[PDB]
Amino acid sequence: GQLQAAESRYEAQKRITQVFELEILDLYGRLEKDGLLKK
Amino acid sequence: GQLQAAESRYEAQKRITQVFELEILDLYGRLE
Amino acid sequence: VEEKKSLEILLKDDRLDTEKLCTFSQRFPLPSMYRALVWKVLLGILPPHHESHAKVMMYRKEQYLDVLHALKVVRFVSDATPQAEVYLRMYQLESGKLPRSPSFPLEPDDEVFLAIAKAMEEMVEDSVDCYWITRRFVNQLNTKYRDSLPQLPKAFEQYLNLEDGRLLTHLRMCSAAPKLPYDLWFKRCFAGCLPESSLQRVWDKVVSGSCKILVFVAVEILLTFKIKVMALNSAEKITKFLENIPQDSSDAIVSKAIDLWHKHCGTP
Repeated sequence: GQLQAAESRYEAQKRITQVFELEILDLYGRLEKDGLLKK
Repeated sequence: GQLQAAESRYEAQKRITQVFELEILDLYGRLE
Repeated sequence: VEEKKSLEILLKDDRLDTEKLCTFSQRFPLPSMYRALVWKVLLGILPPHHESHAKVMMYRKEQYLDVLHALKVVRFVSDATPQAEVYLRMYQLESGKLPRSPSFPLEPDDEVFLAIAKAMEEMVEDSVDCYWITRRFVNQLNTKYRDSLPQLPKAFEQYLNLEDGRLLTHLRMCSAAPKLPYDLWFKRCFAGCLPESSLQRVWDKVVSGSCKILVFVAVEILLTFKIKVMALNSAEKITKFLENIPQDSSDAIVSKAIDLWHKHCGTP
């Protein structure tokens, strides 16, 4: 019972991480494109 | 025993989030 | 060989008596095959119930991958990065002290971890076990031994005096006593000093709860190379020798050091 709830917390945090992960990838992609507008 | 390891996983994920948080903020700051 | 069988009796318990595994590891050297297992149980990586072991290691595996992956996301490590450096970065992330860039210089504490991580790498082949053992081994130094380690240099003199006062005298003659590589012995626990085959028999004791062993290793180094040291006559010449000692004698040194430790501290 207690362990189930602890795993619930882990999975949820995983989901938060994976959202930030795609936001980071998006941001790297954008600042790469801003290097191309330079030329 | 099993529960300690499960909390270990949570805490570690928490730390990853905090690093990503700062990386994002850094990246927004750079793009300006 | 009789020693190995008495351990296997302890290992057959459905619930491992961690108390007994310590007292064994204190008295006797660990068999090569069981070292990783015992270290993991004592360091709390595995619980005492060896039915959970498989299920727990799963969590430790996921944690390893999660963290590692996160470092690749933030461009902190690549395939070009050495494994000891990876373990460092993982450790920094887990303990919340990741710097801003890989280029940023490494502080004294980081280089201690890195030296130990390199030593563990030779002792433990599994990447996940190696990291988790290194982690908990180093964490132990900064918590369970936070107040013990800084007092070892004082004890090193006290116990050298009790085994060979003339050698201690000679060190003090050259004002070499304060400039001994105490950080190599008592922060890095001889990582980079002794070869890993011998060193692990020392770390058997460190894991099992005694850091005082490190002193008697240091003492036995000087006793062993007495003739060589007495020939020198400069704090700089003495220290330079002790930072690059002969690797062939280290098997004996550890064995003698343990006897020396048992003699002065009278373990149960």
